[PDB]
Amino acid sequence: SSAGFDRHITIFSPEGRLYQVEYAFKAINQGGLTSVAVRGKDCAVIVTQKKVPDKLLDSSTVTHLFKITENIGCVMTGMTADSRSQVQRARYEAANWKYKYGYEIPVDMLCKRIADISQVYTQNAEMRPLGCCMILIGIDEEQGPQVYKCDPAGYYCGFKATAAGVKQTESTSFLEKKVKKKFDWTFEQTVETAITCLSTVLSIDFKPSEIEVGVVTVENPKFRILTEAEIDAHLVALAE
Amino acid sequence: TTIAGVVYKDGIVLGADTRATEGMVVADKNCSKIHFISPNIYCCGAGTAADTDMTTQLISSNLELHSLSTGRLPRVVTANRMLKQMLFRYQGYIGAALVLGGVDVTGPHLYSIYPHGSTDKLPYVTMGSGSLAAMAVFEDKFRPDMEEEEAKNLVSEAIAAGIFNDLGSGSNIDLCVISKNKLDFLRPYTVPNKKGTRLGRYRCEKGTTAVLTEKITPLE
Amino acid sequence: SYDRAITVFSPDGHLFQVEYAQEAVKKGSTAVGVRGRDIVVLGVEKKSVAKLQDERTVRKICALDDNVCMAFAGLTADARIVINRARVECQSHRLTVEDPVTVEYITRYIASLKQRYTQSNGRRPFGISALIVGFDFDGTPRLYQTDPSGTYHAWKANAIGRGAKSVREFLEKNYTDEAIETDDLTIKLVIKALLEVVQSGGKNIELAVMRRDQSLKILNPEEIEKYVAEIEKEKEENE
Amino acid sequence: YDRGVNTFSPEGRLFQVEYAIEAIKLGSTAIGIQTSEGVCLAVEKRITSPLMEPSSIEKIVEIDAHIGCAMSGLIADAKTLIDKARVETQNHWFTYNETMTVESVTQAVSNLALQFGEEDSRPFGVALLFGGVDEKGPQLFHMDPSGTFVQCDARAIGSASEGAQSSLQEVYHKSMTLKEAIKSSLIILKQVMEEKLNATNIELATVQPGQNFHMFTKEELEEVIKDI
Amino acid sequence: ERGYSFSLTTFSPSGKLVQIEYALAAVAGGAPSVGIKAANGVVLATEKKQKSILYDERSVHKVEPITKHIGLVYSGMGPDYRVLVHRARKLAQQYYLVYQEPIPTAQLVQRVASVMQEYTQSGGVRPFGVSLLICGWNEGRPYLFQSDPSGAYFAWKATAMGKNYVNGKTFLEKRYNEDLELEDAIHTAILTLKESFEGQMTEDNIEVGICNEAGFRRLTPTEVKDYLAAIA
Amino acid sequence: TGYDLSASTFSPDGRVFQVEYAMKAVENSSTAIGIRCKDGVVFGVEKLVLSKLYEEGSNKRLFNVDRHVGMAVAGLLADARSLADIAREEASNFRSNFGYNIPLKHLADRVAMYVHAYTLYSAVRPFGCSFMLGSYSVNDGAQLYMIDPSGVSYGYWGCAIGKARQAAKTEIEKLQMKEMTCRDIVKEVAKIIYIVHDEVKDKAFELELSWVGELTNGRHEIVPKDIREEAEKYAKESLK
Amino acid sequence: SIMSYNGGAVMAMKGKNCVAIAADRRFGIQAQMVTTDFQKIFPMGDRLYIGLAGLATDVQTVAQRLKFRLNLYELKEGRQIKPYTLMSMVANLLYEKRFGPYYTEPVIAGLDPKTFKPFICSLDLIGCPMVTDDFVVSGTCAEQMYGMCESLWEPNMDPDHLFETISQAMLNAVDRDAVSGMGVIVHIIEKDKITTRTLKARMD
Amino acid sequence: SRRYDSRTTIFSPEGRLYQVEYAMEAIGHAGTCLGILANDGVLLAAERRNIHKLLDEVFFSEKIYKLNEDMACSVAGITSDANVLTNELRLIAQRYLLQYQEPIPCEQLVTALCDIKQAYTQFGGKRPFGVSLLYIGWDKHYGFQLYQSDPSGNYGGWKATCIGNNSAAAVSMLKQDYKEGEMTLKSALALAIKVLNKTMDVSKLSAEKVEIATLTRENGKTVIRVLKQKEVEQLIKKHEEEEAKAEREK
Repeated sequence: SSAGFDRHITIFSPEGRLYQVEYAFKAINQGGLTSVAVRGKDCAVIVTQKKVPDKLLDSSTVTHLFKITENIGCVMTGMTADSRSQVQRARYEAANWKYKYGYEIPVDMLCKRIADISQVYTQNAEMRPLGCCMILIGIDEEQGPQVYKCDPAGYYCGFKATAAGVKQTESTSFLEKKVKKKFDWTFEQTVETAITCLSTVLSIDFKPSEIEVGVVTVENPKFRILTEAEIDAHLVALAE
Repeated sequence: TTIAGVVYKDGIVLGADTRATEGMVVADKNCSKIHFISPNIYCCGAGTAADTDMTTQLISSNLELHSLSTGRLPRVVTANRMLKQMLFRYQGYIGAALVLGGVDVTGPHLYSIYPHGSTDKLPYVTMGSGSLAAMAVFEDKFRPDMEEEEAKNLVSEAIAAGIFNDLGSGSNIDLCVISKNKLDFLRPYTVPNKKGTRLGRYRCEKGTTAVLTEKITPLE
Repeated sequence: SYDRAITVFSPDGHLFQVEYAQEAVKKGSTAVGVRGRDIVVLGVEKKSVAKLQDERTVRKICALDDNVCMAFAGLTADARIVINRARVECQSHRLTVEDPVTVEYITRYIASLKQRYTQSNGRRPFGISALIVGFDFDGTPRLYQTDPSGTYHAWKANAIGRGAKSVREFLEKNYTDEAIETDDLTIKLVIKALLEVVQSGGKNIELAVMRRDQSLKILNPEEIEKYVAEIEKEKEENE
Repeated sequence: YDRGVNTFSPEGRLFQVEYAIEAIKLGSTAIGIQTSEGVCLAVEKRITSPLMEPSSIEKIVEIDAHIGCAMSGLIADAKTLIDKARVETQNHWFTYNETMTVESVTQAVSNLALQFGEEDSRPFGVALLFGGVDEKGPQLFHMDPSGTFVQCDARAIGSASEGAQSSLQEVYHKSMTLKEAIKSSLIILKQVMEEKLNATNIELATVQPGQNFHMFTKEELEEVIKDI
Repeated sequence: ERGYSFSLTTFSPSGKLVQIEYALAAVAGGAPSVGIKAANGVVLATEKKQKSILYDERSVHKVEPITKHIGLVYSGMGPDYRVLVHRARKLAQQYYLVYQEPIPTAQLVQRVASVMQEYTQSGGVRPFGVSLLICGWNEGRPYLFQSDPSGAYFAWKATAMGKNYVNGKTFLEKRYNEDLELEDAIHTAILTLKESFEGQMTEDNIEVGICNEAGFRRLTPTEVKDYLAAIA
Repeated sequence: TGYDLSASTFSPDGRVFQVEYAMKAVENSSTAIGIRCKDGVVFGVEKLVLSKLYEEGSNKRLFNVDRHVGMAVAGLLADARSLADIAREEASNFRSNFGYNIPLKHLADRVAMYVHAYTLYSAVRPFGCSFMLGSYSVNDGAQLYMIDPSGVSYGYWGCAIGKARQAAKTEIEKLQMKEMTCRDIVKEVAKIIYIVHDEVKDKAFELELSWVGELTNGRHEIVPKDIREEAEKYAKESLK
Repeated sequence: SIMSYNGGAVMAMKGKNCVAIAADRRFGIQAQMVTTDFQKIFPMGDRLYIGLAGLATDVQTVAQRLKFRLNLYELKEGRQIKPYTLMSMVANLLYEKRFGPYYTEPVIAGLDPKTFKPFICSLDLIGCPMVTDDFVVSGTCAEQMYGMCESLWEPNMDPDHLFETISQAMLNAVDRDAVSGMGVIVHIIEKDKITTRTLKARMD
Repeated sequence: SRRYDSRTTIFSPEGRLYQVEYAMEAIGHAGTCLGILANDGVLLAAERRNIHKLLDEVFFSEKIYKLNEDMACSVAGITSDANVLTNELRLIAQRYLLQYQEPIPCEQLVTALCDIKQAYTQFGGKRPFGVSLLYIGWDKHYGFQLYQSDPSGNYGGWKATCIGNNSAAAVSMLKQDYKEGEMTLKSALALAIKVLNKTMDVSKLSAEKVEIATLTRENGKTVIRVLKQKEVEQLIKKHEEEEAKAEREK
């Protein structure tokens, strides 16, 4: 099935399977980060946790969440080396978009760029395939809520309930029958299920300082980085 | 060669003539200076015809691939930025006088195209050498938020006024109407200037023309 | 461009795929030549023609100038490149220094170009060799050789190709200084050489001759039977 | 284990270059001698067949006016270095108006000796014998393929190299004259030549301030042959 | 960067390219795809089914037309599909600049397969496993074309791609005879969609584009449920 | 075999050992640390002296970028000078386009782009050098950051590198991140580094100091070791 | 101007179902006679011609470069080129150099490959397209060329009166300016068959 | 990083380029072509690869492509890899027309393509061309010119050529029926028909499964003629019918 250097580079097997980027699928589990995303009717929620080695860990560098523009923001998983560079590439694509085009970005074409970028790097195996997973939200008129996730395989897909990571198989499988059905989605309802899906694998109910939770609703379209005060207000609101 | 238009309440109405000649000699009475862009946007050419046509083909090229990739109706400012960027790189080497307007979901937009690339938004713009009397009729008789029918009368009278004034304006009248639910390109409209019948018959007959060699080349 | 090592220096004293590419010349058809003060001659065999079609275009001897004759061995592709490259050289030496090309000038070009063609990476050496036969200016003759390493050396007579030691051993009769006193003796010398070299004969034999300023001529399969008649009859005359 | 062709050795040194240093041992034998009257030299043409033409094979070349050179092992690559260095000798005559010094031929050749690299191409197996006479008198110089330069009163290359120098160490002395250097060297030359001595076997290369060039001329070497 | 660009995919002892054989294996293990050129226009169906209920057909599409009068389908991976589509949109302008007129069907296949065959001899990777189906309508007679990784393209009325491409085509050989209409082409498209079904007859499990001599028409799944509900 | 050879080629575990080989190569380096109080950031390095070896003050691992920012490196010394010089001249670009101080958080992004890109390409390799980045200003504040051969941009209030690392930074938690005054924390960290990083193995060693903060008014230089001799003025009595 | 050196006037007069084109035979320098042999109209493709007026270098340059692109077009797909694509191909090459533009006055007289529809266009050196069903002319005299078309030419004309009108057109107009003369060559093409006629002027 | 390439350019221990052998196998697999003697005309014959009857075949000639108006070429090998050389040589013959404004003698044109065919061989370890094609046409000097391309760089041109392992059995028939002028275009039609009858294993020698093309010299037309299937049907039927009259020797 392997001829020469095939095992170490990217070509197609007898079945046409890639050997290198399937290692990139297990390249996400470094650090044990789990990011879940629940997009409601008028809102979209992101939830992620962190690991703290000791008290010297800085609270300013805690945030793993990234913000594309004032309207739209991102969340990354896997090795942080590929995530910080791929986010800076999203900064370059968004700044060049507003420059030459001069209007709002659908966030769909940004995910088209990153999907082709990670694919072009998957093409030639002499540069690192960049197996980091790209997850965003979106805000656009007349389309309601927008959430898009650019996978390292080179394609972009995202919807109301979508997530990627190590333990997302369990949680999202529960979110299959849990989300719909008929269930209507408010602000505190989408954030609640964002906690319950974390309570499926973990159920630690730890203080809000550990989670990194973004949320964006459409009243003022600008996304805001959350403060632990309002999450603590939602933590006592989810305890019955 | 005169292009002008006005943006009414619910849309945009533009106009142009067909006359492109040199001097007082009558050459081409029929020329189309209104060029295609996209369903929501049209374009009016002036100055150098061939250079502005290759420019509007590149702009229609960028808007064709982008709108087809996005699947949505693009904004007028998307092509305006590339229009003002390309013409600014030449600093006015290629003479470009155009009327950039269109009606999107955001409403009507109008931008004046100059060889340097300076663009400003106005309810009405006049380009070409017939922009003097057209601006005078506009500025004097224009009131904001007119309907579509009164805008057609204003454009018809303004373009027909610049005919006699300007030297190279006349022949057929072209109408350009842009709106959200409707796109109207109406050509021709009215031909005030004509040329009368011949004074006498010089019509040729056989026997006065000497032919040296007549070659026959059957086809098929 | 393309970076890679063509061949590397082995302690055995020579490269691998270059000096072993001499076998591509060793497996080629038999080719010989003889310089002379009156007429210069050469020869080639193993044409492998179908005899039912036109073989005139597979001819193994071309001319940069009427006074310059190109005799090569090995595969045809690298030979055609040697042709066109030497045509650029003979034409550049036609433009500059209008007089025709000297043998030392064309051998230096062909040999050293192939050498610098073996030097830079991403260039595979030619799998061919060649030997020049002709007449130097002011009536002097010429013959030289070419090496895959691009070294040129002048012999008294040219014996190369398949069975180079076999034909060189047959040159024992060619070592005579009387050869050739006349053009008929020169063609009779090539007749004895072509009969001995190698598999032959009667069809695949292909050669040509040039005498002084007269341009080279390729005889039809008519006089070739005459030279083969008197050469085969000479064995009956030697009894 | 072929790695990069540029890889070092654990001893160590460049792999491919040292392999070509051993490749010098199959070349022709040439022995230079430094003498106040002039720098002589000779080489064996190594006749490969009785058909060989004598003037076609020469292992000694003339770089500058008074500067000679010799070749070893592979030829055409060195022959390119010959005339390419001559361009630098003419560029030396451009600004300096005079003949290039024999010691500066080291900087004109050995500096560019191996520039080879995979990107922006392969080393050489030829060692050069630099003869000449500069403003300070006769000078005999020798360089290796790797660019390392050393001044030698007598240097042998090719096959007989180790054997010729080992035998010539005794016969050489500071008082050696020109004619003595020629007739005492051909004793070693006739020992290191396989074929019977004739005019086509060996050639002489000499450089003198008052007699030149010279080089050497034929039919005189036969007069030295009968003086064997 | 490196910039090797060497040809490393080479001839097998039999003369073929083993890597391209792996490419056609990726096409053979591809999703079921079919299209029918009959009479007025061409119909495209294939299949798209999400890995779970979390995804919808309203946003991401497996079928994106190359032009307003020219649609396209394919088999294999989507990321490389949108790559060659991106090059197809760009190449469409290189044509339109000189012509100032729309483009014939085969005119895309000539230059796309040339760049694809160039990408074989070129370094890096190859055409991969994406086998594109090009269709369109020009000169009054529409066309349906398909190429392979090696660049070999053929013309026909209808074909099956992806998995079970031989079985579905042998079923289309007996069903398709003489000429067919757009409604009949969609009908037997439901038949070849019911071959590997799975998701036939349901509007959200398939997407139906249709080419016509008036230009290509891409209908939402709503019209897919209109014609087929009620299927056949 | 040999999945670890090329940096652009993954391994069955989902990473590249070239980064891992460079990680534990930094572990052989001596002490490289940093700590930031409210008034500044303290730096120190332990020099290992094999025999003599040479004069005092030569080729110290403590380097400098701008007046407000400096380098404390680890691992290979030459490539440390390399990335030090790259970040050294990089501040001149921000100083040329703008003319004020370069933010250290976004200055580490440049080194993140350099180190990550060198892990991307198969031709080049990853650098086996890590280092510490710290600074303080009246309009900025105290920011300490840590970059390793993997190209991770992150920081702590204090951190350590070398053989003794986690054991060296443990008791540092006694020194507060804010309430402490880094002027006195000079000798406070000096007693830790003198006791930790056991010198019984190699008896010959040396200690360097530096600082940056408000007392020098945003100036990064060496707080004098010859003045007040604060290093061993205390720590000689700390181990007994 | 450079257009006053070679000069020349290409008169393409379309008939009812057919299109005709005519040009002067004389090729020379100013008023000094050289030869009448050079024809400024060249056949391109099947059932299509092109007239050219201007610098003879650019005239033959368009002849060889259009033959380049047209051969590539016909050898790729065997379909005959449409005149609209041909005009966009001519305006493309003339626009390729904005600051380097050549000097020519291309006049294309051709038929429809699919049907009997004729075609006429006259472009400037920058490739300014003009598409009409009436007539196209490019040359020296402005008053004479279009003046004879206004005084004579009609939309619906038979080939008999088409050649007679263009005759006196090339007589009462071209003979006014001395830069063109010494005979006139006429090419009239139609779906049926191709016809070629010639004329004569003074030999002084 | 030197171990990734397979050294297709670099010489092999067998004393010759090793990839050229597998290249001759690439053309020597499924490729079926031939040539006919040229007397006041010439014709071409090949095998149609398509076994599917549902195909449109609206491209007219399948395996034969027209490089010039009066000169075309047969091709055997990978389709698109040959199609790259079709437009390439078409542009080389076009830039020659762009030079002299006059057609191109095949001699220097074939040698030019041979210099292009050696590009992949002589540098970079590139994959050599897996396509070997024929040559036909007419010139002002030698009249009808029928040439042949080889992967080794030679032009193997003959007036009777062979392509493919199955066509290697026709070489004995080519020299058994060999004559010169003599042979009419009609005689070469029955000659090549019996060539396929001996070589091709298709029962009854189906006319629609094999490609046939002709060429004529007309003033100044010199038409390269693509033929309808009607005359080929009756040709092969009349051929094997003449063979039914050739078995009367018993």
